[PDB]
Amino acid sequence: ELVEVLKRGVQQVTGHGGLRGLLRVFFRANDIRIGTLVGEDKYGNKYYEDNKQFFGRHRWVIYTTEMNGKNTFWDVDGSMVPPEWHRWLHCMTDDP
Amino acid sequence: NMTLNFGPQHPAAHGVLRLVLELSGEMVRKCDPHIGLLHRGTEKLIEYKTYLQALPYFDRLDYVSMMCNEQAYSIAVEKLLNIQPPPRAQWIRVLFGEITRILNHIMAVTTHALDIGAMTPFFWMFEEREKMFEFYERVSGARMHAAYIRPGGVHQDLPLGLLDDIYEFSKNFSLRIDEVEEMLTNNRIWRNRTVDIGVVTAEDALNYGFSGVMLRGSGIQWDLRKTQPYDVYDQVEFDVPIGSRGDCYDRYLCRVEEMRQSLRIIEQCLNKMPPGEIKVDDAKVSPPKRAEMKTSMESLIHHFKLYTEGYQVPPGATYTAIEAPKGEFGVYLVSDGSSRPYRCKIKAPGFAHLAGLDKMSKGHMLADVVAIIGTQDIVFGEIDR
Amino acid sequence: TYKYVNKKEQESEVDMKSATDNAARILMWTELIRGLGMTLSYLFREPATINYPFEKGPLSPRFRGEHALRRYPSGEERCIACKLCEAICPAQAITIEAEPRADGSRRTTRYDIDMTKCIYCGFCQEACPVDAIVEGPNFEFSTETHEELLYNKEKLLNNGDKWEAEIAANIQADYLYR
Amino acid sequence: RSRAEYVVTKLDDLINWARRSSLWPMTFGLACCAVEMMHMAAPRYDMDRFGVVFRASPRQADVMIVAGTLTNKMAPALRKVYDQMPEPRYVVSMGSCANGGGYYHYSYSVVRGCDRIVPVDIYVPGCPPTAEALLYGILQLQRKIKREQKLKIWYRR
Amino acid sequence: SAFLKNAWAKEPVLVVSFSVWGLAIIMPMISPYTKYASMINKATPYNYPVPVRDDGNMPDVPSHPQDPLGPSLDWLKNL
Amino acid sequence: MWFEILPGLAIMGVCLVIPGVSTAYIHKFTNGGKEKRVARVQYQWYLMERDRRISGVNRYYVSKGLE
Amino acid sequence: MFFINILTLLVPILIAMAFLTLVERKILGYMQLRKGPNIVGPYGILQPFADAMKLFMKEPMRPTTSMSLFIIAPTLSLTLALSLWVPLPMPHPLINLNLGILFILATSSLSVYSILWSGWASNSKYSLFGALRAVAQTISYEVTMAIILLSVLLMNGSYSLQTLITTQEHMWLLLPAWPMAMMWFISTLAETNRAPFDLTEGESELGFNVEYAAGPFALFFMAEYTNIILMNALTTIIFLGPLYYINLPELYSTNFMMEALLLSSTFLWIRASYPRFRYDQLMHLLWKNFLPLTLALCMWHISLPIFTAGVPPYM
Amino acid sequence: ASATRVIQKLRNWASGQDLQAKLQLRYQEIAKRTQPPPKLPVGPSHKLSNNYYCTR
Amino acid sequence: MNLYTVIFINILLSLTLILVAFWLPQRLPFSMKFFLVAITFLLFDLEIALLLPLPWAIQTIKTSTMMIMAFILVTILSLGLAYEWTQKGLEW
Ligand code: SF4
Ligand code: SF4
Repeated sequence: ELVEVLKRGVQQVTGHGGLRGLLRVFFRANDIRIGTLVGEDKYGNKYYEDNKQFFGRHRWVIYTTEMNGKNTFWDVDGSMVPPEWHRWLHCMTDDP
Repeated sequence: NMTLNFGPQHPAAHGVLRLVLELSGEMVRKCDPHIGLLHRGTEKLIEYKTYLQALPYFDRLDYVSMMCNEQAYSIAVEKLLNIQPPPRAQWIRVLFGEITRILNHIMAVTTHALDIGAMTPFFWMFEEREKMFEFYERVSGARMHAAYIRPGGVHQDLPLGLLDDIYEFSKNFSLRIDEVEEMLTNNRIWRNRTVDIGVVTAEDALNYGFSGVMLRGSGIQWDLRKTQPYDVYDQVEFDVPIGSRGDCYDRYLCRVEEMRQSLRIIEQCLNKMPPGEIKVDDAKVSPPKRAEMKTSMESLIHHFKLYTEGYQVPPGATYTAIEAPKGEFGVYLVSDGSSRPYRCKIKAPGFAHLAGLDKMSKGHMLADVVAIIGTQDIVFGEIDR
Repeated sequence: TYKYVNKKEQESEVDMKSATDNAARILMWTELIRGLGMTLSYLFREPATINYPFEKGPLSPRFRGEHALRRYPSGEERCIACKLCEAICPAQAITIEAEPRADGSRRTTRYDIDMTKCIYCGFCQEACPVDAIVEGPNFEFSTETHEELLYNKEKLLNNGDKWEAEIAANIQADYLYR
Repeated sequence: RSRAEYVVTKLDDLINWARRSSLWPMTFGLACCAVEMMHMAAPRYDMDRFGVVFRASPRQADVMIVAGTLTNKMAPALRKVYDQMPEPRYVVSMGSCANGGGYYHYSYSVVRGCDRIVPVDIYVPGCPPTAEALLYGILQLQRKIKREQKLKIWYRR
Repeated sequence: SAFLKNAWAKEPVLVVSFSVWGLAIIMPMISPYTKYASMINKATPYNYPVPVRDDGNMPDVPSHPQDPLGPSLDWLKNL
Repeated sequence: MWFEILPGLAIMGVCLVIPGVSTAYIHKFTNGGKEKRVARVQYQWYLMERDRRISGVNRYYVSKGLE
Repeated sequence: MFFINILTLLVPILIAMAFLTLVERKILGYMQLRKGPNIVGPYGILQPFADAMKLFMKEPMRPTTSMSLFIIAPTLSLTLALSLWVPLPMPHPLINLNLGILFILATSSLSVYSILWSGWASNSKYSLFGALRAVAQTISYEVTMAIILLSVLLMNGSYSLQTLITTQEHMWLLLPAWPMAMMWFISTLAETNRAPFDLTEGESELGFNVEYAAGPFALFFMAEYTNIILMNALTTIIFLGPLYYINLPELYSTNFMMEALLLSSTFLWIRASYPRFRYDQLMHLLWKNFLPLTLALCMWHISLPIFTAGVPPYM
Repeated sequence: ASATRVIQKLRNWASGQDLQAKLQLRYQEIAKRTQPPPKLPVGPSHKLSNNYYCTR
Repeated sequence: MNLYTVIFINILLSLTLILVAFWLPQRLPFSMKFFLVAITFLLFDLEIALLLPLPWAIQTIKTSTMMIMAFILVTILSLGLAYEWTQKGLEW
């Protein structure tokens, strides 16, 4: 029971790389959740999908560190996602 | 009775309402609502636009009931042309007509509570609303302000798969209405602030032209959808939720009951929607399919003329009224033989309801006025037009 | 068919048991406690919100979003300046003036969509015979200055080139319907 | 690092972060764009998460979202409410009705833009500008608020 | 009586309100302990008990606190 | 999920126990390991004062049978 | 030392006061199907500090006014609320006062002025009315609030809050006197102008914050929330008596921590769950529904002691 | 969903309803995107005969 | 003194805030009902006073007189309330 939830929690925390990775995700994406990388675009954005979660949150993008020169560590904006991968993120097309 | 000019204080909102009032302490002596803070010219602008380019104005007239309004202009333009929409389109309009009623009632009941002070019902049902918007978007392209119901039927057939989802949602929405209930229908406190506030007699409601739940709440039985059927609302079976001891609480109960009855109408529409076309086949009134206009000369000519010039409705005038979620929404569309209308007075269920604010909120406290603006579902777009 | 809401069918005469049940309802706020239970229940439900930058609310192919002008695969801009996109625009947003290009082809010297004037009806998407003007998927084009929102042919053509891959996929999915 | 310049860059970074993290939105709820934000306040796209509170009285209000047409009868008011907001204040114009006249541009009763009445910081486009689209616009205000360097300008002034 | 009934079901606070008013106006009158309050509080010794001279004409007064004479609070004990 | 509300509650709680443990150990330090005498009524202040005079100046120091 | 004991008992409460707003903006959230503020900082822990810095930096508009009330009032609200934590007997109190509950009742009563002064100080006739609502209700609810305590005291024997730790060594005073707990809880909801009874800041503008922005807004603001805790804490000493062991004083404070947080959670839960009462609906409750119940149950608490030979031991 | 049974039981009870059966959040029940291509039906008036407009 | 020390810190903390707050940034509303309430309030507030010594008076040796007195006070005021209800008072 409760142990299971704690267990999956550990998986999540330990999942995003070392503590460095967790902090990278914890502080800029504000979500420690692990999914399956569905691809990495040439800009650097990494896209993931967790079909187990609800429709709203089964597909997420972890934006890059630098796009077109600008640092995007903290100043992440949606448009960073490339037009090709925009529809996958918005569920316009179910195909990566 | 020190005029307080309340309402530019964003206190009941529903738009921007300067309800100049004279209050002896906390009692309201007279309410003179001011209007036109949202007049925008919708009636004059339409005279300078063609029939199809005036369709988007109707969605904006009262945009919480985005489509139901479009159906009223549609019907009106179809009558003037003596054209009727194809069978599938009719069911669609009733399908999205009802979905829209729910959307309006979720707005009216939850926004009513937010002004009263209950805030959790709004978040509970705005999530359901959201899910509905998505139907609009996947059918029209826009979350709200679709332009889907056009004067000759719907614009494009439903996506391949929508019906199934308008089912999953409907299959569950009930529980969501049930929840709101366990929070407000019997709250020991909702009742007090709502019960016996703004009672309107039956004779007075007809006299001031209320024509909506406001009449139905007073016990007058009138649903233009049963009395004068439009589209295929005749082929469905629903129960009008009439009320007694008409007051803010009773009418509310009526709006929760039409949310319930609309799920009964939606179910049917999903169960019995016919195979067919979604727009009249008269290229004269409905634009030709894009494969046809790109391969057949008569279709291009009809596409070019329809988009550039227009329907060219035969000269005449009609007042067609539907049962928009707020109440009777009617368009009096006078039309010369030209492709652009001559007049289009929009009857707004709301111009009449506000007027009643004075005869409803008499000897009432400041908080009572807030409750009554809620029980009239005033969307300043329709009133101001 | 009608239905009475809030109409008491009959006068149940008070029975002590009934009275107690009622009095208890007023004295020990029983129904108020009922309402608290409902909210405690959701507190335990999963929240429906989405990380906005990381996750995006789903939009299907017909979403109108932001205007773009497409080009043929060869590289010839699709618009042939028939100018009925201007005719059917409800808001008077699109302004088009044209002249025969040197090639001899018909093309628009100036195509200006005033997005602040545009009400995103999507009729222009509908009206175009060559389907040169399309409602592109992007909805995030908020701009610091009003002038940026006014769009000339070069911005729209550039918008078209950037989003052509998704626009083509979206039109591919919905053309049978139209 | 050690330099009166570095201390003045870091401290505004602090002042900018506070204003950026907590923007209380004052929503002139004109027309329908107010609904497309009531959807932002709602659960699919919470705004509070981002520190933007659901509703604050004008006096307490860092941003003003002008949703809907600004008629020539509400203009004299918008300016009043903008003028009565606390100094640090920002305006976000939502809707083609507000940023420009939109449908109703040529009307005799509609101001062709709120920019004519109140200085506008971010213009969010779309007839019902989508709710993410407003959320992107509010996030763009946060990017504009991060870039501001008021303390640096006072130091080298 | 009938109103009483509805009163029990409508405006059911006053009923309870008055009922208590009375029950507090009765229990004191009829109770096996009411008397103790004036005693238990009387007994509680707050001010020093000054001793009287021994004229030797008093058998009632105990010559020593622990003597078998004088007042007792065994009533307080085992109360 | 609700557990995210916990971080905030924890910080509140830790910040509501500090005060009760703090006041109740800055007393047992200043008063020599013995709870600060509560002098509700004069008698107690007298006894307390008497204690001061009995030893050092502070009442907490407490002389015993060996004095 | 005593100074250190003033930092503790103040800062700790101020830091906790900040974390209540956060646990309010998240518990209300999850109840309404939304995460609440988690993006600033980790899980929103830095969120309370963020808005504090924004509020102080914004222009204290000082909107045209009577100036020394636009400044004195906010200060009184924070001063009285933080002051009332001075005698709370978390385990040992800080300043043990023989007539402690009268101190708490009197200090609360003084806060009604801040509402009156702020309402007069703004120059909006609207505000003048809004303050009236709060000032009137405050004194009104104060009348049952005080009588409910007098019933308690008579079963405690003294006005000192420290005595109740010895009165409640075997059973909470909820078991007995539960009927008043409820009536103390509802009155605690009114006196902190929380939801069910939050007419102030109501339709006026959804009263005495109308003209208050930035630093003044914050101080009352802080005051309200500290009160929100204090009154809940008084419920957790007077009616829910945390277990006290003389050998280890902190399990008293540990349980005081647990009960205070849960009852503080309850008024958060009440707010989201109920619509706000009407102005007269609110006074109708106190003068009609509660005051007759309280005055009669007050007499029952002068009788229960005597005929049950249970007169409480003074001291 | 994805809720430990106990939380679900508390949920169902506090609400008084089997909220699990009808969850608001959508999970793999919503119509998949890229539903198959649609061949829509052509209505009347597309006959190539006896279709004179004057008669319609 | 100990209280004085605490209180002045309390005012100092608040005056500090307002000062920084102002330094870091660099006609006839009358209803007898309202007056009537205030009055009633004191009539009740005074009574609260005559009822406050009851904790010390519980220990009074008399007891009978104590309760006889206290019950009379509570009853006569409540009747005052009763007439307030009966009259338009308390009916706003
Ligand atoms: S319609 Fe299509 S092609 Fe004709 S002008 Fe407008 S855009 Fe260019
Ligand atoms: S912009 Fe489009 S949506 Fe926003 S108000 Fe004007 S019309 Fe309504």
